[PDB]
Amino acid sequence: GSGVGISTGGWVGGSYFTDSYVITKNTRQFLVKIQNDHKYRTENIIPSNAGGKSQRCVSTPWSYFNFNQYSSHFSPQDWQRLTNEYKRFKPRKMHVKIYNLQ
Amino acid sequence: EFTFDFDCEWINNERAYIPPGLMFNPKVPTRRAQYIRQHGNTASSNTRIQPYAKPTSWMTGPGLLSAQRVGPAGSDTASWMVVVNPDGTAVNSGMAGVGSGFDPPSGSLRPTDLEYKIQWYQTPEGTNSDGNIISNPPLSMLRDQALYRGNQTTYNLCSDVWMFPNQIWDRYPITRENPIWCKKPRSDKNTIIDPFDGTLAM
Amino acid sequence: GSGVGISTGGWVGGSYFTDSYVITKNTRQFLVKIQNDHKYRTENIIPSNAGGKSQRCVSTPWSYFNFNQYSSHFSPQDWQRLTNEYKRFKPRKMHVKIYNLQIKQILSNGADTTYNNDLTAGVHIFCDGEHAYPNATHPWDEDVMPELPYETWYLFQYGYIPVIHELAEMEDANAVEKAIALQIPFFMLENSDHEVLRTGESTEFTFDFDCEWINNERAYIPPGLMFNPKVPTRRAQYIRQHGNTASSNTRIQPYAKPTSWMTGPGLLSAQRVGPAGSDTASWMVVVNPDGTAVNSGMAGVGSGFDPPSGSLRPTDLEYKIQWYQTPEGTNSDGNIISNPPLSMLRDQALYRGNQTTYNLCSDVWMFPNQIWDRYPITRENPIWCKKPRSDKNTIIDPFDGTLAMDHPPGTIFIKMAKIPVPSNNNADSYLNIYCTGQVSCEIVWEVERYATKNWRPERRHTALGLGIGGEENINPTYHVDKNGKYIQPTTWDMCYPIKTNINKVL
Amino acid sequence: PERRHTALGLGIGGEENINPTYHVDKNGKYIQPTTWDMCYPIKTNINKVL
Amino acid sequence: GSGVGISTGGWVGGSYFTDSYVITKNTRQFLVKIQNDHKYRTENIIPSNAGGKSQRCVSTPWSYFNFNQYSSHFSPQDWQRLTNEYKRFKPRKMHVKIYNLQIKQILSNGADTTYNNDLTAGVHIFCDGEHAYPNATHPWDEDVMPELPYETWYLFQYGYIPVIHELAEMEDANAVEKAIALQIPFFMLENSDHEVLRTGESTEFTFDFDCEWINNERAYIPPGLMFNPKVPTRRAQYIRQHGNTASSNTRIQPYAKPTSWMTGPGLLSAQRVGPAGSDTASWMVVVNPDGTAVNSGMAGVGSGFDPPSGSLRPTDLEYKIQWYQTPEGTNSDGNIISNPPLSMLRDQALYRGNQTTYNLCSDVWMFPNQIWDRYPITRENPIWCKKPRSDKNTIIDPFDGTLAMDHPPGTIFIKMAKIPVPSNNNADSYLNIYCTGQVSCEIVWEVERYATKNWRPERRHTALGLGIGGEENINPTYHVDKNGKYIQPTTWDMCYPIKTNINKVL
Amino acid sequence: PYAKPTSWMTGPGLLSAQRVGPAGSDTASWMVVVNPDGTAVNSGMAGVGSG
Repeated sequence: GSGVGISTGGWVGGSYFTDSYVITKNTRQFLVKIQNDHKYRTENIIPSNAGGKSQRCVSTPWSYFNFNQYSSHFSPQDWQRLTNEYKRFKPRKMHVKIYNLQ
Repeated sequence: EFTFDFDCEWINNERAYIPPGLMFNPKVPTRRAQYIRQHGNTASSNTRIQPYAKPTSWMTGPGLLSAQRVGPAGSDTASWMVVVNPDGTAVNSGMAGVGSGFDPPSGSLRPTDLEYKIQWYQTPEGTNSDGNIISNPPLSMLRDQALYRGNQTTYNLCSDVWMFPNQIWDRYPITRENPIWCKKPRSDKNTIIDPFDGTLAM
Repeated sequence: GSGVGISTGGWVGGSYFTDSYVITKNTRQFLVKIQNDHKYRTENIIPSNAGGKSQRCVSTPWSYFNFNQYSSHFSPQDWQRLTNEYKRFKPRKMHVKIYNLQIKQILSNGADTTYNNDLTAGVHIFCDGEHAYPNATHPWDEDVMPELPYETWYLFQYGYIPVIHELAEMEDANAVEKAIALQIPFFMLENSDHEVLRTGESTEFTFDFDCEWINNERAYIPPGLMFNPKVPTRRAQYIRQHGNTASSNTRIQPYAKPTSWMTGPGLLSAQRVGPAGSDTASWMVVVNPDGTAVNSGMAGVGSGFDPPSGSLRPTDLEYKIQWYQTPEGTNSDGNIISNPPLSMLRDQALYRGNQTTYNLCSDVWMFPNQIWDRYPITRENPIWCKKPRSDKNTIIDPFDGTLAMDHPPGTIFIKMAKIPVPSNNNADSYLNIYCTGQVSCEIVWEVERYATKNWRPERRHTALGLGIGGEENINPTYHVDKNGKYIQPTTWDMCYPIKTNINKVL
Repeated sequence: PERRHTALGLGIGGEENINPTYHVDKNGKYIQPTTWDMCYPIKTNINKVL
Repeated sequence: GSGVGISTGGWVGGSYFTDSYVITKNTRQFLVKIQNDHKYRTENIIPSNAGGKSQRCVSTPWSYFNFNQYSSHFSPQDWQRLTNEYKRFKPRKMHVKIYNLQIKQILSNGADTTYNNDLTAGVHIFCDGEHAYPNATHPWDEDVMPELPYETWYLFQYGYIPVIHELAEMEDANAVEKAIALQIPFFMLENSDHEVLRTGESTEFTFDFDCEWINNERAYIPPGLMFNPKVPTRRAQYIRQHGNTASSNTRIQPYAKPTSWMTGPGLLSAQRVGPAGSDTASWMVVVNPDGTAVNSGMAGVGSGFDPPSGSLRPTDLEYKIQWYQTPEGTNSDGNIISNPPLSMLRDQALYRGNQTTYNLCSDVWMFPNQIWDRYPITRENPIWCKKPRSDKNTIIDPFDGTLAMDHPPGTIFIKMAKIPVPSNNNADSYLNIYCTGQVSCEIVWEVERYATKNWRPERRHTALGLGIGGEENINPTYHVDKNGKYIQPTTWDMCYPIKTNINKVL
Repeated sequence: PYAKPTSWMTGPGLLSAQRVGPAGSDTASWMVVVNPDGTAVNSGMAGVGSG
């Protein structure tokens, strides 16, 4: 069953360490609001006393998720254990869910 | 739901206890010889290289120490400015208008000044010297490097070490507050991809 | 059957040539003795008038075999045939045996010394193929296997540099040098498993090379010179106005065609420094973390990069590889200096047009479309070097012509077993013993024949380029004199360099 | 022994300066690391033989 | 094949870590010599100014191997990794080999001494796994296997105490001491079967531990402090009238909640006694049957109980375990003193309310609902002890942190075979011989990884806590100096204690 | 925010030099020569080199 009164997921969290791999799990509550009055605009950024530097950007009515940083995926406990017990690491697979929308 | 499969290069946390040039037996003699040119009154000599000094085939990694940051804090302030300026354009501003600062320039060379070190603020409310974290030497023997150019009397640091054969260095030591990856831009040609902030370019 | 009166092997020797491969076989008699009083010690090497240079090393009670050099695996006959008949070669498989071991007790009764057999004594043998310990060998060391098969081969004590000494020593209580010191590693080879052999036992080791070829190829022209001089080009050139000379835009001449290929890298800018006792090199590669005391010169924290030249022609003798042919060589007596192979990829220069003349730029860094040949190696060169483990590196081309490898042939370590003797107060006193034995090395070398459409004859290595030497100066190079002394080559061409003979069409 | 990252390298912070790094203070504010070593860099610990 | 010229084993070494278990491998070179002139003797030890203390022992012509200590099985690297990465460990299986034996004759012709081989000589080897004889080993003895693999390992003579000396000696003709003396047992190890080995022979021994875990766990709070301070309690408290202060009956405050858990046992009441030469301990455990003469002090009939403290925090240095790190340590030079692990189960006290203040009660006996942690053990601790056979006992928790067992690893006894020589009158004269050999010990250690929901980083053992030492004071702990001397840890934290690192939620 | 440091850099190239000599020569800002040691080489670098 699914509907208004049924939740679409649950909270995941914590890390799991093995010899070959580590799994980090993180859940956040996010907020999305109307950006830019629902329209695309191309505006100039002209700073004062910037050494002549200027940018032109297109502002969209869109926002985005950014997962790029280690602090967000590792607790200080997990980072300590990672850098103390392992000689190398790389990311392998990433899975993202968006659910329980209001 | 979304899935993504990384195809990546490893991130190594490894300390080098000695440099690559220091690996040899100090007590074994070498058959290499060295010629020292006549310097002033000191006579010319041709002699066997000492056992405790053995010439190395490995060299300092690249980095640019020559330049300095420019202008007020509100500008794009970097020792090295990467510009794209086609011929014929008006370009009435400074080079920061047509260009993007290349920071940090240092590479594996030890930063001479604080201008060359990666530093960030730990919270969005950080300002000035309150709340900033400055990179320090990991005390790995691949991470702080210099070339000195013999002038026949002393040695002098050469600030610009370009890419050269047989260079060996370690990638930037990354803390928990570093970004994990970066976007490698699409282009015909590129050199070895080693972002100086330690991110994995993909 | 096996026991005291049964030999564990036999003498192998000689070379075998085919089209695809060459097999060299060599056997030596070696001697192992007690090193360092059976103990590990960490001592300082502080030279006088060394320019502040100092080392700290850990001396182990271990000695090792070093097979790295060509002279040890090839006779001058075999090296000549190799470099005359083959356009490239690399090592493929290496097999080492240690056998026919004799452990003897040394009895000193006085000025006289006698030698008995300890039949129950044993010898420790360890091969490090994983490179778990510090590497024992460095290119151009005196510690290599002997060239002539009938000389005794005396192994050298093993030792390593645990730290940069200048950064470890703690002066006026430096906090970062304190941290460097606390991290200084310490390696005992007893920390692993190894064989212990008595006189009837033997051991064997195999290693498979994965290598890049060593090419002996002469370029008769540079890469920029390949084009037809009589065909016109459609390229145009603009010459800026210089003084009174007017500006011109004109078609490039057919005999001068611009090239897309460029001089290889090299650093000619610097000069050697300081007295001979220092580390004297035009370029010094240092590691000096921030905060350290470093009261000496840069030679203390750094290692000299020699030769700097690369494929650029050496401007001075300081930039040329030179060695001594015997351990007794000193000054200019017995030294061999590299010379140009007369290949057109090996002597290179960039000149920078100033709008009037051209001027040599000494520092040629790495640049796109650079093309060069690797250093021409003689029979007296080391074969390989250890490529250090690191995140990033550029193109690996050691300027001494060695083959850099992540996993070279593992070093075989050998040690006399400590035989302690009783004492009233337990004290360190041991039985004085040594081992002599036979060690064989068979390397399989993969080779390739050459074929050419060249009409004319090509340069080859001949015995008529050799010199005369010895006691009475009646005997030639690579021969023995009246006293049994082996006449050494006195010039670089007498060592038969590669890339002097077989032409290639670029 | 080799260098490892320990909590004894962390600092004290917060409102009353009784609480350590990576913890919350009286007001619920999270105490941030004030130095680069408190961020536990890689390549500071595990030795390698070149 | 086997014989004089064939070795019976090889050198094993190093550690291997997994999630479930760790394997340590160690090999030593040992020396066995003739002890006690090949005879059993019963001698008195009567010290001067010893407080009347005296022992009687039987010295055997036997020596033994002692494997009991952690430093001998773990390198400082391996111990660090053990205590950083694992929350508990125990020994599982132990395997011992004795091999590569060399028996040599000692020839003294004068000031000089020479050594030959006796190939037909042999060595006696006996393992007592049934504990049929008196135990050879005691915790904290100098007789343990060496720490560094390349040191010679000199075995110690075996001997045992047959009786309490003060109760055996018969003075003014005591009838009950007469009966104690007639019952004094006498043990010869020749009373059983054992192997005799020549130089080509070897032996092996296995032992399976059945043990309780050794936990390295830090308690961040005491067991009495676990509750919610903001939740009110329904418990009430009555305070008696004290002087002018009126009596009150009131609800217990939410931040103070009474605990059902109590301080572990320990005895702080007493003090050490007498000169250093005596048996000096705050608590003396004596056995003195009725009727005995006992003319000395209680140290003569008794054994000191040290440390008394238990989990109670030591009030004075007298109550702390301290040892010397080398056999050459004396006075305050080279001694290491235990420190608090900063676990909240290890430093405990009871205070007795007198209705005005609280006062420490020094003697905390065993009581229901007591909870404490076992003594934090460093790498320099003995691993196990012998639990004596008895009808009844209380909870077995040796205050030095050793694992008490009914059947520890059996002691391996070793002896030189007596080779008698002829004489005109039959007299006791023998051939002077000794044996050196190699002994390996492989212990399998069962381990367990930790997992935590703690957010923050936890304490770990780092090399940055180590000190600098040696001849020139440039070298760190656990390293060798200029002279080959091994730099010892100077503090208790440098020995990496357990229960300092990994937190646990009570 | 409008100036963010980049990890990417200008490609290689050599702008330093200038062309040399009359149009009939090999005229290029950079001359790539091969000149072994001992040779006579009485001309300019264009004789032993390619632009």
